[PDB]
Amino acid sequence: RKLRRQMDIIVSEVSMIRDIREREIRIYTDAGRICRPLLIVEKQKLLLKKRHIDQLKEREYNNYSWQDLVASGVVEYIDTLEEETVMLAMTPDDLQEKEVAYCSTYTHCEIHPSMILGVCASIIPFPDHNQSPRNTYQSAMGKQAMG
Amino acid sequence: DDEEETYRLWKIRKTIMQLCHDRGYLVTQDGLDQTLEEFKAQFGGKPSEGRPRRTDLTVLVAHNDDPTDQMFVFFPEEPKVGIKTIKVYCQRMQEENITRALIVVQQGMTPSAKQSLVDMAPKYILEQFLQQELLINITEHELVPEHVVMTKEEVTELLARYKLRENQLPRIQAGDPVARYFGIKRGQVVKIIRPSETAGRYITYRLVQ
Amino acid sequence: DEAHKEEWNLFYQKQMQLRKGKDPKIEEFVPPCPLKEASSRRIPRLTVKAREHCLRLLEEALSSNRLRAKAVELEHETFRNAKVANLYKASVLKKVADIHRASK
Amino acid sequence: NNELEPTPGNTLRQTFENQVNRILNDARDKTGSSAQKSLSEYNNFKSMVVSGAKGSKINISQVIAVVGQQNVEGKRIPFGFKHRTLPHFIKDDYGP
Amino acid sequence: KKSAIGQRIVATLPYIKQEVPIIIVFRALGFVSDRDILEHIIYDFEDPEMMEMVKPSLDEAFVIQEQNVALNFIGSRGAKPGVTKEKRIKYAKEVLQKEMLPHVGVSDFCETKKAYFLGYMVHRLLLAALGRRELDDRDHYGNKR
Amino acid sequence: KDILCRLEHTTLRKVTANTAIYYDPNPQSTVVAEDQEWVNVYYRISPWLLRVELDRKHMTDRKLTMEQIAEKINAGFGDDLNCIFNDDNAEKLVLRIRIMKMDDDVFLRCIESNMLTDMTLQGIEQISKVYMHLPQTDNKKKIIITEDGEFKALQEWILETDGVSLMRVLSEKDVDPVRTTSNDIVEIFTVLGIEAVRKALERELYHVISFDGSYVNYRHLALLCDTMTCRGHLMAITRHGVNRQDTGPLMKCSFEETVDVLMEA
Amino acid sequence: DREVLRVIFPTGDSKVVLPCNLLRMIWNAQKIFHINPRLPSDLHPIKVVEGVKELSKKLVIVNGDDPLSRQAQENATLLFNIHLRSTLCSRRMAEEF
Amino acid sequence: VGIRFCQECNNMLYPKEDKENRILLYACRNCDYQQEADNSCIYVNKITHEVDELTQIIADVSQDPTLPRTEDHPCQKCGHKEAVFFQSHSARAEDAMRLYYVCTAPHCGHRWTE
Amino acid sequence: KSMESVMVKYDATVRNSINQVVQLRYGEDGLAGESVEFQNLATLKPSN
RNA sequence: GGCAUAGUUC
DNA sequence: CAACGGGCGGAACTATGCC
DNA sequence: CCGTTGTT
Ligand SMILES: [Zn+2]
Ligand SMILES: [Zn+2]
Repeated sequence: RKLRRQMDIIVSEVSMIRDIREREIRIYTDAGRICRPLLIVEKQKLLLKKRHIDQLKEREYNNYSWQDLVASGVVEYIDTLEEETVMLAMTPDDLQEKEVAYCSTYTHCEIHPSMILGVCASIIPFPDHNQSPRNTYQSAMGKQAMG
Repeated sequence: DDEEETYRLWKIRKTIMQLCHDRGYLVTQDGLDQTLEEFKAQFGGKPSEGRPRRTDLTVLVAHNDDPTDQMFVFFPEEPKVGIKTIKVYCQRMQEENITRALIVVQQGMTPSAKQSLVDMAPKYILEQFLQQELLINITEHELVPEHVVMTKEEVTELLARYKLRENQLPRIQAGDPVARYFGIKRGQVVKIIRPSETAGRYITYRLVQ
Repeated sequence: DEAHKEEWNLFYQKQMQLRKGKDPKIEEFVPPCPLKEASSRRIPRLTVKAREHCLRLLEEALSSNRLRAKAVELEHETFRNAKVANLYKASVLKKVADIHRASK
Repeated sequence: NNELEPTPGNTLRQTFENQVNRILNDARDKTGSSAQKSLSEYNNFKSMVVSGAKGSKINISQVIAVVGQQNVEGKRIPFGFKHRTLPHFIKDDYGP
Repeated sequence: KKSAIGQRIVATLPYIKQEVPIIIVFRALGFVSDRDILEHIIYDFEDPEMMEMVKPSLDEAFVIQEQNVALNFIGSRGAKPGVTKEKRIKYAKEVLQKEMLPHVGVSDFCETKKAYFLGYMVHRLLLAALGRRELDDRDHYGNKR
Repeated sequence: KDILCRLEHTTLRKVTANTAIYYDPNPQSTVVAEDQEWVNVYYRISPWLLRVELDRKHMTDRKLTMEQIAEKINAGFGDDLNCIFNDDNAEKLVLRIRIMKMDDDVFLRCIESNMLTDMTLQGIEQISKVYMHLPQTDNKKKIIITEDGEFKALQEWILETDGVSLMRVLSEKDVDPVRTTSNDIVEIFTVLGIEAVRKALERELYHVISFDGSYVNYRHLALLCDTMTCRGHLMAITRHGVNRQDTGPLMKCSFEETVDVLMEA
Repeated sequence: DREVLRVIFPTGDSKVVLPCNLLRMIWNAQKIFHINPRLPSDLHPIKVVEGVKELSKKLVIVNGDDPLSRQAQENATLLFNIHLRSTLCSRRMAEEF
Repeated sequence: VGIRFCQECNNMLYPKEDKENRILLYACRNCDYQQEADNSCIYVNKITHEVDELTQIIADVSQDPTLPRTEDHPCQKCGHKEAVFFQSHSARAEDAMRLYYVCTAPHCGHRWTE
Repeated sequence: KSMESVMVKYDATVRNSINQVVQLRYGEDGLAGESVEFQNLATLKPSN
C-alpha cells in the first residue's frame, strides 16, 4: 500500500486485497475493473489538509492538480472487491469526531455521497425527497427534453 | 399389532356394508352399525392366531328386488392374488350360482390376474378393491355430492325431454372412484344432486363412458 | 428409488445367500422347568434353555425385592407378549433392572 | 447472550427476524396514526384521502412521519458485501 | 455401492467427451503416490473430515496407477477418438498441456504449478462442501469485468 | 401433538446422535467400556460391530421408545441381524448391531447407510413437515348449530403439512374423514373422483381470486370449472387439452399447433 | 325453508346474490303510495299469502309440466323463492312495512 | 479415523482382516506392507457435528478494521480490555447467533466465547 | 381459446360448438350476471 | 421493395 | 429412468445496415 | 417445464 500511494513501482490502478480469515493475498493488474476515488483516513484524521485545499483553489497558474493530489498519497482508487476490506465514513467532520463509539478504526472517507448518481440523475433537485420510481422516470425523460 | 389389525378389518367390513347398502342390497341396521367391541366379540378380538383369518368374513347378500341376484365379498388371504385364487373364487361362484362378487386385496393383483378377471366379464363380474381404498367411505366426504344411478326408463325419459343424444351429456370414467363404488358399467347414466350458491340446488347428469 | 431398491434387495438377498453356511439344516425346537408353554415353538431360535436362563433372573429379582409362581406368571406374560427372542430378552432385562431400582 | 428462545415451528434466525420486523412495523404504524390524528380540517391531503379521490393514509404517513422498512424479496435488505450491507457499517450489524 | 461411496469429485476438462475423476488427472500430471496427491490437495493433514471427504475420490484410484495408462484413459475421449493408442496418448498430453488452465502456463515444465492450482480448486470445493466458505454469487460486482 | 407425531415422516437420522464401526471380536472384553455390563449379561457370528448413539432430546421429543426402535429394526431386516440395546436409565443410550466377495466392513457401511436414510421409524412417507396452529378464520373453523338454533364458532386445532398423501391421512385413526382436504388437484381427482375435483378446483380458484379482496361473479367460476371438468378427466388448458377435444381441425390449428394438426387431419 | 337454508349455507353466511332487491322495492312502494306507518292498514294477510303463492308461479326458469321439468324449475328457483317468502311474510308485512 | 499411508508405495492403507489371530491389519493394494493399528475403529460418523469454531478461528482476525470492538470483555489470559468480536461467520452453524471473541493484544490470540 | 365458442342456446342450455351440454341452466339458475344484487336472507341466522 | 438490429412510448 | 420436442404479451413510433 | 416415445 505504501508503494502504491507513493506511485513508485505499482501504478495507482492496481488493487490489493487481503482475505484475513482465509489467508490469501490477491493482487490484480487486470483491465476492466471498475473503481472510484476515496479519501484516506490514517488514525482518525483525514490526510487531506488545508494546505492541499489552498493549493487546489489556486489551481490556475500553479500546475497543482488532481495528479499532484494523488501523488501525495491523499486520495486512492478503490475497486469493488477491495471495498470489502475497508471501513468507510460518509462525512469526515461528522463521523470522525468523538461520539458514542460505533467504529474508531475508519480506513477511508467519502468525497461527497451525492457522487453515487449518474449523469441523468444528477439534474434532479432534492432527489432524497422523492420516490425511487419517480427518480427512475426522470432519468428516463431527461434524454427526451428539447434544448 | 393385533389391535390395529382388528381395527382395519372392522373398518373394511363397515365400509363394505355401507357399499352394499348403497348398491341396493339388503343389509340390516345391526349389521351396518357394529361397534369395535361388538365385532371383537362376534368374530375374534385376536386376528393373529385367532378366529378372524381373512376368511369366514365373506359376505353373501341378496338384492332387494331379486333374492336370486346375489353378490359375494371375498377376502383373499394372499398379499398378491393369483390366477389360481381367481379360478378358485370363480369355481365357488359357479357352484353357488352367484353372478357378481367383490374382492378386497391386501396389496395388489398381478396384471395376469386382472386380465383373467376381465376376460370372464359376461360370465361373471368381479371387482378388485385395495385394502387402503376401503378404510374410508369416499361418498361421505363433503367434496363428493350425492350420486344416484338412473334406470334405463329414467335415461330414456330424460333424453326425450331434453332431446339429447348420449354423446351430448357430460361423462364420467368407469375407473372413477365413485363409479367403482357404485359398480357402474359403460352406458349407464348417473345423476348428481348438489346444493348451489346461486340457485339452491342443481341436478346434473353424467354418462359412464 | 424403486429400481435401485429392488437391485439392493436382490443384492442383499444374494450377499446373504453367499454369506450362509451352505446347508440351512432345520434343527427341531427344544423340550424342557416350571414354565408355562414349555413345548412352544412360537418364537424362532428361542429355547427352553433360554426359558430356564431367564427363570434365575426373575427368582433372584423377586428374592432380593422380598414366589416361583409369580416368577412363572412374569415369564408367561412376557412369553405371550413376545414374538422375537432379542425382544423377549429385552423385556426380561428391563423388568429385572428397573425393579432392582425399586428394590434399592 | 443466547437468552432468546425459539418459537415452535421456527428457527432462531426466523424468530429473531420476526420479532425485529414486528417491532419496526408497530413503530411505523404508531407514527402513522399520530400523523393522521394530528392533521387539520383544511388539510388538502386529508381532502384528497377522505373523499377517496387519490392517495391513502399510508401515503400521508410516509410524507409526514416515516417512510418505513425497505424489503428485498420479502426479507430485510441482504448482506451484499462480506457480512455487511454497505462499506459504511461494521460486520454483523442487525440494527434497524 | 453408490450409497456407501456418497460423494465423488470429477473434473470436466475442455475438449474431452465426458467427465474424468480427479485422481486420474493428477496421476496424468505425473504424481503417483496418494501421499503426494494429498500434499497437493489437503494442506493441513490434521483435518480428518477433509480426509474422509476425499477418501472416496481416492478409492477410484484402485485401478489406475501410472502416468501412461492415466493419459490413455484421458485421451480415450477426445473430439475424434483415435484408431491407434500413441496418437491418443499424445492428444491427452497435448490437451493437458494446452487447454487445461492456460493462465498458469503453457511451457513444458508447467506441471508442477498446474498440479498446485488444480489442488487449490479441489481444496476450495472441499471447503465449500464442508460449509466453511460462502458460495459465490454471480451478481457481485467484484466478480465482473 | 400425538397426531402431529403420527403424521410426520422420521427416519433414524432425525434421532441418531453418532455412529461408528468397530472391530471387537471379544464378547466379554469390549473395546467400548460403557456397554460392558449389559453386553456380558446378554452373552456363529462375525467379529465386526455397528455401534450407534441416539440423541436423547430427539429420542424423547417424539415420544419414541428403544424397544420400538428395536422391533422396527427387526421388522425391517429380519433375524439375520443381532440387536442389543441399553435403556434410558443410563445417560448413554447404546445400540449394538452384529451380523448373525461379501466382506464385512463394506456390508456394515451399506447396513448403516440404509438404516439411516431408509428406516422410516414413524410417520407417512412423502410428508415432510407438519405444522399445528389454531385457526383464525371463519372458513377454517368448525361452526356448529347449538340446541337453541344459533351459530356458534369453535376453535379446534388444525394441521397444515408439506407434501401430500391424502389417502393415508384420511385412513388414519382420529382424523376427520369429512373435512380433510389437500390442494393438489391431481390427488383430489385420483382419490375422490371428478365432481370432487370440480368442487375443489372452484374453491382453489375462489381462494386465489379473493386473496386480493376482489370479487368475481360465481357464474364465471362455475363455467370455467365445468369447461375444465366436462369430459370426465382433468383437461389442462394447454395444447394437450385443447387438441384432446373432438372439435374441427380449424379450431385447433389456430392454437399452439397449426401445421401438425392440419397434416394429421 | 329455514332448515333447507341451514343445510345449504353452513358457517352462517346471510349475504347472498339474487336478482330482485325486495327491500328497496318495498321502500319504493311505501314512498310511491304515501304509506303512513303510524296507522292500521287495509291489507289482509290471506291476500298476502295468496298473492305470494300466485306470484311464485309466474317466475319460470324451466318451462314444462313433466315431473322432470317441475323438479328442474323448483331447483332453479329454490333460493329466490325462499327469500321471497321470508320477505313477504304476513307478520313482517303487518308489523314492519 | 485418519488416513495412514504405506511406507513402501505411499498409498492409502485399507483395513484387512486377519482370520487367524482375530486382529485388525492395515494393508495396501500396491505392495504387501502390513501394520497393526491402535484406533481399533474403522469408521466414525457424527451427524450432530456442532463443531466449536474456537479451533477454526484464526488469531489473525484481530487486525480486521471492519470488525466491531468492545472494552467491557477483558481477556482471560492477558487482561487486555479491547477485544474484537463477531458471530459464527460460517455456514452449517444451524442459526446460533452466539458471539465469539478474539483478544486484540499482539501475540495473545486468546479466542473464547462467553 | 379454451372457452371461445361456449354459448347460451335457445334451449336455455349452455353448449359448446359440438352441442355438448355444459350447463343445463346458465349459472345454475338461468339469470344474467349484470342484473343481480347483494341481499340478505334474514331467516338463516336468528335463533328459534 | 423485403430482411435483420437498435432505441423509444403506453 | 432417459432422451426429445414445443411452448413461452399486447399495441405503437423512429433510425440504420444489407441484399 | 412438462407431455411423448425408447430403452431397459
Ligand atoms: Zn504399500
Ligand atoms: Zn489477551
